[PDB]
Amino acid sequence: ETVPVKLKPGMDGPKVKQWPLTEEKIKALVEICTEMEKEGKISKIGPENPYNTPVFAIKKKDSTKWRKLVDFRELNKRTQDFWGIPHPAGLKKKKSVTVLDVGDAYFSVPLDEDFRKYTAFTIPSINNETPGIRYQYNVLPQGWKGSPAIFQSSMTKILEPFRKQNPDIVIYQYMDDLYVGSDLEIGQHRTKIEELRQHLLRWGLTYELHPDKWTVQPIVLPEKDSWTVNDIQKLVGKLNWASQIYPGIKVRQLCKLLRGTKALTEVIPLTEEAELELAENREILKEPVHGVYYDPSKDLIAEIQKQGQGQWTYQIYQEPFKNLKTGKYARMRGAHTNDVKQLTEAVQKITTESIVIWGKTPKFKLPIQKETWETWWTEYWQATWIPEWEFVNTPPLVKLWYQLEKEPIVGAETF
Amino acid sequence: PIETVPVKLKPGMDGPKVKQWPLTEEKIKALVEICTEMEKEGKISKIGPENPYNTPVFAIKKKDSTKWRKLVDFRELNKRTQDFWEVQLGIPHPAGLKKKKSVTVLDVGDAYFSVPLDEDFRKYTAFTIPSINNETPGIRYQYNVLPQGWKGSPAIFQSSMTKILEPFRKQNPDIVIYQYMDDLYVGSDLEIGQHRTKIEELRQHLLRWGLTTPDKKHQKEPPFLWMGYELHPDKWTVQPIVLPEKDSWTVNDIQKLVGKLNWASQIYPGIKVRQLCKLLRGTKALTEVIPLTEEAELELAENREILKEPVHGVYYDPSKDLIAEIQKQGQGQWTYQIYQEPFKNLKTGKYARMRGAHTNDVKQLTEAVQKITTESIVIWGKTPKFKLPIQKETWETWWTEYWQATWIPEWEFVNTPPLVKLWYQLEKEPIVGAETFYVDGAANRETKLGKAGYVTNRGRQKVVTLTDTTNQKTELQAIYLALQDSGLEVNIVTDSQYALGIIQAQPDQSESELVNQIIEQLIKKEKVYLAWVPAH
Ligand SMILES: CC1=C(C(=O)Nc2ccc(Cl)c(C(=O)OC(C)C)c2)SCCO1
Repeated sequence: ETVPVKLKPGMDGPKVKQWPLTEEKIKALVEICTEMEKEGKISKIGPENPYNTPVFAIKKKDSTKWRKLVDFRELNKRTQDFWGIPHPAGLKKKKSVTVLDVGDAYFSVPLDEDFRKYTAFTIPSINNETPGIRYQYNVLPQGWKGSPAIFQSSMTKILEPFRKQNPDIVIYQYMDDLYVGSDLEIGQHRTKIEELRQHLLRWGLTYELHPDKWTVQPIVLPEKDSWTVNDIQKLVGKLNWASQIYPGIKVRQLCKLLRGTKALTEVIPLTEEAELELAENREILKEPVHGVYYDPSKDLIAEIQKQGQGQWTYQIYQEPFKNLKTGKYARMRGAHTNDVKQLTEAVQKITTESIVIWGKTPKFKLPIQKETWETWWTEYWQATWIPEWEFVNTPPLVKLWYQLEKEPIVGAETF
Repeated sequence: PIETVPVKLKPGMDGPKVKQWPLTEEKIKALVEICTEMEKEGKISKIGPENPYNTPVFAIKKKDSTKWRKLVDFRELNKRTQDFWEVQLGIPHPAGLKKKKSVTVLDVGDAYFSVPLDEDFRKYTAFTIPSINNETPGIRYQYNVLPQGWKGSPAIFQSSMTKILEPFRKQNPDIVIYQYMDDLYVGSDLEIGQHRTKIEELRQHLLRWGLTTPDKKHQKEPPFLWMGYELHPDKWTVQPIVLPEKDSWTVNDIQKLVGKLNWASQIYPGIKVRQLCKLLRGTKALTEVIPLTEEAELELAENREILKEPVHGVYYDPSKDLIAEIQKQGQGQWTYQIYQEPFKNLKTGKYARMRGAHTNDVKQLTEAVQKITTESIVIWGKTPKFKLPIQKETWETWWTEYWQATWIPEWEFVNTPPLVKLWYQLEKEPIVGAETFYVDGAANRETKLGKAGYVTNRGRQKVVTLTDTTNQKTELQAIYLALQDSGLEVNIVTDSQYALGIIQAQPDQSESELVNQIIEQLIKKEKVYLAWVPAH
């Protein structure tokens, strides 16, 4: 049957414009759509339906098969609340997690007839020689929040049998995804996961994370045989900024060593007073600031800064300077000449963790131009979900600071 | 016999109830005539007292026959009608169309009046033919089809057409049909006979659905006018644009002119309006007559010459490469032209001098590239391979170190000066040997009086008092002088947060003349090392 879904009081349906797509892309979407139409999942619609939602094709890893993806971000935000599952804190303390796209089961369930208009989407034609191919959903659409929700009963239902068979494992459902965390070693782990898939396949369905390795990393200060006027200068600026976080940090003694109009390259002998001040700071920095706890009733935020050479840094927080986590990202083999790719890849990676840890997506502040992003992000996207974002200008200091984060001695030795 | 579309009011508003404008026995008698005809064609229907809605009808005589025609002012009804999905606002672009053996345009003229109205909504389209100076009840009617001027009509007509064509299209894949307004543009690669034959079949098909099609008199023939373009199935040509020679130019004349010129700037290489724009300075009225300077008269003459050149073009062939070449036409301006085969261009164009707050060339090149890319994806659904007047080394060095993410698709270098390059590069580390300038500027933001100066490790010093300045300005001027009075290598320190910006961004253009100056000085130095330090 169909449960009566509605829009939040006074909300109207999305009417978002279809961004232009690639030919390759339009071909696949058409293909896809005809099939679904045939399968009865979607129907062509009339002009009396003024709504719209963007759409696009992504790549299902390992296959040439293009995956259909819709931008339900607006609909989701306009869809009423169902007053999801409580986040299993244990998940983050698991040795290895794996994700699965269980969005496929949604088709099985019908969508309330009165809500379908709001599912209106469109297939564009190159050079707009042809009008858009309008459709609307008849079933549960993937990437829509209401789907995993309506599908809960059935979901949990099919799940139990495995959960009991293996109670040491934790399963979490976010949108179209399923993240499974266990403390079993790689093989026994994946075998058990496949065992899960088989289990899921007898109905109709179808990343290797390691949360416990997600170390909280500190800020390491430079150490030198000798220090120059400039060296110190840079150092002072950084710590002076740093004081907004750890108010115990002090640069007074150092600032006295900066008294005098000397050559930037000239060496300054460190006073013991200044030297203590430095060690006191190293001590403060040695650990994350106190009193920081995650607020479930507050928007989660994620900022990123392009560090260069394929390197990047991020800070998830809810209050400025009050970070829940900070980390870095190195470009993945192959992305060497593409900035957008490395970026999208990161946004995804961060987002996954955000889900894994607090069970939601952060809101991104991206060090990139809107036009650059919009024009090429889809090309490298891979997640069923799409997080919220804003484009920003990176304050030079913030970057400089986090650039100071500590890295391994040698690294995670993969013998 | 076509399925009506379900139409509703807004949000719960009400149908229009505007009163009928008073007309003369003459204007009335004409409307009475046309409406009896429409009544019989089945387009409208006489109603009675059961209708409070109404729209004003009017009587105008057109040129074609000077014959009395009619018009119904739907403005209100329209503002009360629900919203529909956007009608095709993105029209095809000539450069994107493909070349065809033949192309025919069919005119589904008053097809608006061919599609049935949603029987329910019909009462809202009610209007009234007045009586001789408000005598007893005038004649009442309502539409039963898509009204000329009514809000829904366009999107509806379009859809209707789309279904009706689905069959035909499915049957002959090798036939392309374009819908625009009341025009069907059918082309092919078939033999003209086969083609003309299929045209007929298609027509007949329409006929089945009541879709009356052309009379040889109204028949349009190639080439076709697609806003600024004349299209022949073999190729396109840009319409010969005319600049009138006069001895009296109003501001209007100059603006309109500048406009037309600007449009041509996309196609024709060489156009300029600098001296023309200049004439607009301090204008007091549109009807104001501004005499052309010698320079104005000159460029106007050069332009007439260029405009008398036949710009002809090529269509899109999906089997060949899509190529885009760019030229930096002076600072902030970029020219591009997309061709698959040398000298045979599909599209060309240039992007205006984007007067921003502060950037650089490489960034600007990038932004041009993207604008282009976007256009391409819409036009051909493919991005063109790029030929760029910048070295791959310049690219690598800039991008790999910039604070903001950026990217240029698959591209290739083409040495067509001027080439874009980095005007300077702030040092990575302070310079050993070079002098150090500890700069500083302070101004009272309220008295706008300030001073700026420096003290070097070498002994040199200076201060300069400034009136009608700002603190930001001073800080900068400090830096300016620093560069001015320094040799080829300079180490400058400052607490100006903005300079931090310049360290990160290293712009080579800015909205601020001052900054610009500094840039000039920067570019001039053999080496410069900026270092920022917290103030106070
Ligand atoms: C011939 C053809 C198509 C085409 O790709 N080229 C193409 C080539 C020349 C013309 Cl004149 C047209 C045409 O229909 O004119 C438009 C600009 C109004 C289209 S698509 C629609 C059907 O016909």
